[PDB]
Amino acid sequence: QVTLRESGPALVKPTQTLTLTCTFSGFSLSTAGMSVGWIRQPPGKALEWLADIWWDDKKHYNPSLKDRLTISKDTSKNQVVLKVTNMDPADTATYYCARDMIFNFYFDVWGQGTTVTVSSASTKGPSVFPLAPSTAALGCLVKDYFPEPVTVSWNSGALTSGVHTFPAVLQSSGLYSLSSVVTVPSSSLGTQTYICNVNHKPSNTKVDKKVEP
Amino acid sequence: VQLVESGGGVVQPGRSLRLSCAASGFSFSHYAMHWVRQAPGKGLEWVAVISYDGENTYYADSVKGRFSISRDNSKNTVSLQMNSLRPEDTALYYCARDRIVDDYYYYGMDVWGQGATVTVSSASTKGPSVFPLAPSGTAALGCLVKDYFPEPVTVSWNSGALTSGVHTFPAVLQSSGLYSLSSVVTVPSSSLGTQTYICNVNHKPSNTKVDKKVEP
Amino acid sequence: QNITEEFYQSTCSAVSKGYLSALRTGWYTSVITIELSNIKENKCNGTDAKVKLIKQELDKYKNAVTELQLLMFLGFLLGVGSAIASGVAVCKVLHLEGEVNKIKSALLSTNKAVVSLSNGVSVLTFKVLDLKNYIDKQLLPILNKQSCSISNIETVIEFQQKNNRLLEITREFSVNAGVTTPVSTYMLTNSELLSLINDMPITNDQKKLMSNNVQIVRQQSYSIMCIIKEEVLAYVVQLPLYGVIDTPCWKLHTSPLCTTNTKEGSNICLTRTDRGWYCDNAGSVSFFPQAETCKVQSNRVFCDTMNSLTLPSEVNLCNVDIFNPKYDCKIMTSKTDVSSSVITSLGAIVSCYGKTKCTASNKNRGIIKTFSNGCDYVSNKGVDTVSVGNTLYYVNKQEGKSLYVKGEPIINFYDPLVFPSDEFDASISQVNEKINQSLAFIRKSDELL
Amino acid sequence: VKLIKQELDKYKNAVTELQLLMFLGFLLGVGSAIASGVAVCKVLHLEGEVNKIKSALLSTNKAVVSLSNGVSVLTFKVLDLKNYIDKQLLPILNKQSCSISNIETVIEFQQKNNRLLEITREFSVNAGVTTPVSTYML
Amino acid sequence: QLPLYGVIDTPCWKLHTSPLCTTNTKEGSNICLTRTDRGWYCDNAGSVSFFPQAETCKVQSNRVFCDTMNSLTLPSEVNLCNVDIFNPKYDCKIMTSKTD
Amino acid sequence: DIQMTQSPSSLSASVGDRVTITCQASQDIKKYLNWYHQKPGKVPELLMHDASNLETGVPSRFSGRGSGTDFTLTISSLQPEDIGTYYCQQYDNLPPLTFGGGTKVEIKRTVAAPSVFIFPPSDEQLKSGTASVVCLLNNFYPREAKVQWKVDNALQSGNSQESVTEQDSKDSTYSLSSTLTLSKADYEKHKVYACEVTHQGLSSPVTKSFNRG
Amino acid sequence: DIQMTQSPSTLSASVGDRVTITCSASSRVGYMHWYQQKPGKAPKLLIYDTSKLASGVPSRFSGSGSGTEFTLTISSLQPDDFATYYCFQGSGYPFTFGGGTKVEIKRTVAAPSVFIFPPSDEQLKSGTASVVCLLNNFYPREAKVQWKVDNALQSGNSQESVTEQDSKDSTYSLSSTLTLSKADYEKHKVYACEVTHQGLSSPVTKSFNRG
Repeated sequence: QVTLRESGPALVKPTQTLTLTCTFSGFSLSTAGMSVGWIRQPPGKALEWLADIWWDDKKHYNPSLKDRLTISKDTSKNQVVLKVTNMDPADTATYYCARDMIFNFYFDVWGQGTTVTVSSASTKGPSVFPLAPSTAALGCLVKDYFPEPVTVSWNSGALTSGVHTFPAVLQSSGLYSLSSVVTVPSSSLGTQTYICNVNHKPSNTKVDKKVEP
Repeated sequence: VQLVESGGGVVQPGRSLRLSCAASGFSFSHYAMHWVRQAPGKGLEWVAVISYDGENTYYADSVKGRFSISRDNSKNTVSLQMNSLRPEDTALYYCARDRIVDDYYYYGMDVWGQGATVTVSSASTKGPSVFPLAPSGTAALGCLVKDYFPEPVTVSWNSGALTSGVHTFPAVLQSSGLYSLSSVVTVPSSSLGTQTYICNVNHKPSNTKVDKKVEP
Repeated sequence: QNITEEFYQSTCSAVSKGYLSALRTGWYTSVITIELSNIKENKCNGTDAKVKLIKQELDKYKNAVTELQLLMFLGFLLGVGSAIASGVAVCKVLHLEGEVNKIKSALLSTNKAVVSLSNGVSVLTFKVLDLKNYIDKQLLPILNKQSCSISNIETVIEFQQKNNRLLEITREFSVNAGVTTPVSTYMLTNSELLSLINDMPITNDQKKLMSNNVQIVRQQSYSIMCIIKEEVLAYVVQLPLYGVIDTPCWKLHTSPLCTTNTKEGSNICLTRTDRGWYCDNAGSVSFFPQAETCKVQSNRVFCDTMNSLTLPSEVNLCNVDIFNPKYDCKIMTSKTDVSSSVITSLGAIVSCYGKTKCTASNKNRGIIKTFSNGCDYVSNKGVDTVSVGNTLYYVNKQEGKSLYVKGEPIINFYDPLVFPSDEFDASISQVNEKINQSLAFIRKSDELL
Repeated sequence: VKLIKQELDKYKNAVTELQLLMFLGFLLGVGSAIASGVAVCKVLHLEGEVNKIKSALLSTNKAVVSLSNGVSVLTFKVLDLKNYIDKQLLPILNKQSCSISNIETVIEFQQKNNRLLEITREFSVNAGVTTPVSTYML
Repeated sequence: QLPLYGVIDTPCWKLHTSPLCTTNTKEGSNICLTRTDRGWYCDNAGSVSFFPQAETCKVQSNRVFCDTMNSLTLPSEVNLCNVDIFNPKYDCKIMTSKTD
Repeated sequence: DIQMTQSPSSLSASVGDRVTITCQASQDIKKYLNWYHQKPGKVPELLMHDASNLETGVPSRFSGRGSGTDFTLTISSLQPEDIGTYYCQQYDNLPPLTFGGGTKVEIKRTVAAPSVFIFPPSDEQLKSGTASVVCLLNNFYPREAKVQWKVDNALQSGNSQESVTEQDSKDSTYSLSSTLTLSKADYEKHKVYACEVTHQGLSSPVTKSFNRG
Repeated sequence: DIQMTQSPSTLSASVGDRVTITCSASSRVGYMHWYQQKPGKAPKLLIYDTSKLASGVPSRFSGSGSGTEFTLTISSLQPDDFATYYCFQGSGYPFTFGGGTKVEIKRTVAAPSVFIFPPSDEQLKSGTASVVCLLNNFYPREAKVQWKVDNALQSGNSQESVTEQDSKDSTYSLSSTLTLSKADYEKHKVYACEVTHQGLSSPVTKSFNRG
């Protein structure tokens, strides 16, 4: 079966050049009719075609991000490489690599992907501010951290129902933030004590906070 | 190469019931499809046919105007709609594939589903009670399956592991209007006391499922 | 479940409207080159089986080179053209001074390049086989002079393998006076061909069309032997350019329609003569009279615009209402009451006349319908075979719905004896006037008397 | 080995091309010459119909098989490249060391493979329909 | 796809035709005449299958190979056209011209 | 509507016997006839079409003959797995396709005397106020047998039901059950229960009995 | 460059209801191609050559169309069909994708539970004040959050994150974070959150007085 796989740094600083290595098997890029293409998907946005290349070394590029694209191949290592200059955080997205054929101008086989992050921000510690109560809802807020991912458990995973961890939202400081919340019986306040523990592996920080009125 | 029916069960006379047939393993949209029915202990009766493209349909005279056959080639599905059912409609209903492709003539059937049981009746549903037929160099043992309605019941031995020497007699109608049968097995007598024999009786219409061990 | 068909009883004809067009509108000319090795002279004495075989094969190589050196109804309205006029034109240019050298120069480093020739036309060029490097560098220096001992026999196999492609090419041109069609694999391999397709300035869809149907492209292509000047063999492959794609197409089937009065002769016949393929392409309709020129791959219909007339879109009205005042529908008339059948795309039209046995049969049940003297139609679904007299027609087994359009056969409106019956490419209005003329002459000639 | 490799590419290229393919007189009327032949072809495009025929032809090279249309058809396995390639060729090409002993193996493979190549060639230049039927074909 | 030959060993005959014109001394002013039913004829079901284009028929001495799909099936009275062209039983097909 | 008549309704023959069943149509159906075999408890199997053309995998011992209105199915070497019911069906022109009434074919193993067993009612059933005594006749031929119940040596009538199986697909016998049903009160008012069997395989009637307790 | 539009951009349907997706393009094209994508997983090819079924794809799916108008149809909307669907074309460069069609399940309704959280005291010490507004267990996804401070509208100083549809009750939850400097926070008295949703007969307002 054809299988493709993406590789490339997960993080890259703005203006730097982004290099990507797509490797594959199941088919030779040298065989007549064969092609490999690059396609990207910004967060919560539609898919965008980027570039492709054929066995006869024909190259094509999308005018929108032109002239920032460079594509090349090496049938020897069964891999294709694409370069993007002058990165912008607009480009933060998940990219896929996929095969193409002249017999059929569509992408039949797809890499599981690699994603890339663009920011000057890098390592950091986050600040848990807990949302106090006053059916009852309470939650913890994780402010000012980078990068993703970060996660939340309650009581160390004893409390799971009622809980809703929110997809983190980017701020303009370039940092990430998120709030999660558990609803609970109103009568269990003051006797039942809620604890939310955040695990920030990228900066090796496990903060336990006690949530109380 | 597989056909699975569904939708069988009890329906009060005058009321309606819909059967469905799911197909797999062959080029479904290229075969005419038939329905055939068989009342317990009786012969085969052709019921209806639909052409491979669904343009033409034909029905048995005994169900004309009351039954309607249809198909969905996009879902590999055949259905049989049965309206204003009579007690004489009680039977096992088979889904079956025509043997010939893309034809407006109809021929025999070479692939048959296992069938769905449909019972049309004013009698109430009742589950069976299972009694042991105790043994006292070959011994016979068994199970008495008494007082049930409607047909059919299934009986197996050792969850299907025991099939040799098994005789499951046809149901008898009692003056009470309920059915009853017995199932008996002959096993080597040296096996009694050591090998476990338990009769598995299933009566689908009453949701009754009883496993009963038979001892000397 | 794409393609459909309609039969018109009124005009004894049928139209299939599920087709898509594939028109060749133009030509693209590419130059294929083979760098050849000149030889003079293998001089190995002593006949050793290993020596004789290489020599014999080299003799085969030289003779090929030498041979090449040595080479230097309706339808009548379509007019004539020169299929290879485009290709011959390219060949002519190649006969110029060091033009060979210009192209021989660009292809030294890569096997693919566009060279602008002095005509000014830019042409894709291909060096697919370099026997020269192998022959001049591996073979030739060992052979000269007197002692030649060739060891490792796998070498003579390699040379025969390499040389073989050249031999089939020299063979084909030899039996085709230097123009071959269709273009064989030996002349241009599939990889070479697919590579050729990608640099042609057509739509990504047009490339797509050609690549799934390479076998069709070959039949509409020409290979033209040009020159062997310098040390290079050069021939031009002429490929079709399909400027018209995905426009609705339809095929018209017709058959003789006659009255079925009981007498022996005294009958009048009628037949629509505008049969063939029709396609929408530039607001008009391209009509292909000879439907041999059109190849079918289910959804796609491949035609050559050279054998066509460009007709007004009003031509479709002849299928629905033949008496429309907007277009004079082309027909023919006859007293020839002869039974025949016409197999359509999704069925068969049966023109049954006289005492002739006309029947339709299924493979399983046998005869299922006996026709009653006239023009009828039967679907492909419930019928597998048709027999008209002693001749048996097989019916097409595709999928698709057909529609029987009932209507009184048109031939019944005319009184015999006043009917013009010897008309080959006439028309409705052209018939009416002769009847009118004959209606005037019959009607005026008694008024006076 | 390179020669075998080249021939095996030829074997494959042949395979690839096939995969890719998927006075008076005017009174006589028209018919479809291959309507009969085309009809069979169509039937063969169904599920494990191929498998049905592949089953009957494993032991003998000749058997009559009834297809789901109902038509019984004479079947012939005239060339078993599979067996030659799997039993003669494949164990030799994959000897860890790409040795090859003697040349008769490449001659033998070119000889057997040759017939398929002419057939793939004719179909290639005939859009999958040839007439007359050549010796290579039968 | 192989041919199945249902009609074998029935008598066959081939009709050759040629232009017939008056040979009056004048320059043009001549009238010509030609039988148009040239081709192969064969007995097959009490009738005669007629193959107009005899290009379509292959010959091996005794055996005449034709394809019935490119044929018309005619009544046995066609033989009268060879013996008496003015017979009341069959209207023999011809063509006329001034082309001498 | 075309009528299909099959004969006989049932027949008896020995293993290895040649067995012929007949089908008659109410009108000319040429050879548009199918044959089916239905083993007990199983779905029908198509044996042949066009009156005589066997399906692939169908044993060679089956052959069909006939045309018009009269047809025969012949088994040249009757095998144990051939039991059940055989059905003819027409598909001449228009539907309804119609089946024959079916022909049950039974296999004869030479006259065979029944093995007799008796089962007292269970203790669990006695709690219900009902006592069922079961008499089993196992693996006998021919079908004909007289089974008589005796309670305290007195012949019983009107208080028993019999059930007989279709013939077995392996050893060519029938089995028979005879059930004596009494109220708990009548059953315990007697001591000994016996079923007496008379059959062609037994020189004299065989009696099996038990005493309560 | 050609540009693709796609409708409905959002659609929801009950199991078994027919589903129709229409694609519109600025220029005529040969074929329309279709892709299925689950969240975060690489996209899969569904339909090719406008109507041809790809391998692994259910006959439940089908394609149709020509020129600039093409449609995708799911004969009977099954749970495993939950995804975003994109129209694609390789007919002319640059290649484009659909605006994108998101499918779920029609219909379901839920009114939001609304809560409000003043900034924590630990945070008020760091020099920042975050007020959080919470809408719990609602549907449809459409909901308007309006923040008021001493009755004035706030713009550009709020962020809104919403929750994944739940595998149990199929509702969404949303969070709205108003971010101010500590200074600005203590400069005002009342903080209010006004919610507008289809399940609400009249705008609900949760609020608090600072301290």
